[PDB]
Amino acid sequence: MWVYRLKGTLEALDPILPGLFDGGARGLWEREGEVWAFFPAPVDLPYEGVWEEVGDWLEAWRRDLKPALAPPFVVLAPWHTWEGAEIPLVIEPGMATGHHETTRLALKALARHLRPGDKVLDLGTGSGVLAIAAEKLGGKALGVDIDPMVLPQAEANAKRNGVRPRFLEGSLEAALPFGPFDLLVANLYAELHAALAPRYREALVPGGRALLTGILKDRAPLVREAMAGAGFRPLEEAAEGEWVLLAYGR
Amino acid sequence: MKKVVAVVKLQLPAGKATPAPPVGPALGQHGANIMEFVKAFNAATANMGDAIVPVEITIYADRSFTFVTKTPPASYLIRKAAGLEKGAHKPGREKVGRITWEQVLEIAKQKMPDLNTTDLEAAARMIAGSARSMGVEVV
Repeated sequence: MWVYRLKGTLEALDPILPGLFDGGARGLWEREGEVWAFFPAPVDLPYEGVWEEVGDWLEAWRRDLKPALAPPFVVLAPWHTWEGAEIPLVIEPGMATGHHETTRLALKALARHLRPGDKVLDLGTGSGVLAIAAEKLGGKALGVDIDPMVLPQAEANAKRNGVRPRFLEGSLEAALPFGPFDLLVANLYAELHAALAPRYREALVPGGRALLTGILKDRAPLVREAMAGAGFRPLEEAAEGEWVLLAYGR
Repeated sequence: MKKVVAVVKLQLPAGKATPAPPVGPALGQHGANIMEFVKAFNAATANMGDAIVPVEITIYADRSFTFVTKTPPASYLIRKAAGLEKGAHKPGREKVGRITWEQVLEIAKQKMPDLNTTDLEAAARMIAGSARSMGVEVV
């Protein structure tokens, strides 16, 4: 990763800016009078600035990391331990963990809604945290992610927890041969929830439930309209900070 | 009544922010919650897509933050008419495509509460006078 420094501001170099995201840049940053453009690979940009090295801000996170409580669970890093009666969820921190509101809302919602023996679909599994949580609760879990890179860590997470979800690459359609399901849990944008609503009804048995998070307070109406439209009935909402969880029965 | 210690200006692709730079250094400096911003940024820009999005983070003395999402660059929205390959260069001697005087009659109302202009009049002449540095035409 290499930074690229430019002779101006985000509003004085406003028409050379598109050409930078054709160069592969991931992001732009304004300084005391400089635009810093970061790249995964260096190419021959015509604007004649200057290139710098890779180099702090990764470990300030990993090492300040306190266990995250989400009764009945506590989410712990491989290097933590726990005194309490909580169910420990050990998760190697990195590509999505346990400390975000949305994960906590979904973990508490699993505990309220999941019956031992239920088939669970965890959509956008990332770390496998919710699929793993579900297995700890006696559910039979499939976690899917459209990014096949996360899958091996999801597996490693599951093995440190003594559980065996199934993990597959894909989204709803790839889960279909393994279903139907009793419960769907999904940490995803409001806009995605709203698009997928009909297919959610398809993935669930009659009387099945959907637990939906990743939803911003202000964007919840999108999901409510879509879910009602797909024939679901509202069970309850839960909120923390900017985020809500929405629960539905088909 | 909550002290600001940083207004960080930053251009980022819709729904594709990560802890990685610019974000890491830009927020880590002021003790802003990084994972928190990535997750909140991404959900906020999920309705657009692939759009470049300028974003302002206001960081407080308690290490709180808010952020305001912008419009995005006039130049991005111009070549949403003829977006073929890489743009021009630094002096300005490259061709790409072209348009005419009835793109602004839609996109200048979108890019309105940025460079302040109450009247509709000047809004035309800025976009026409932006369609130059990339290799664009208006007739």
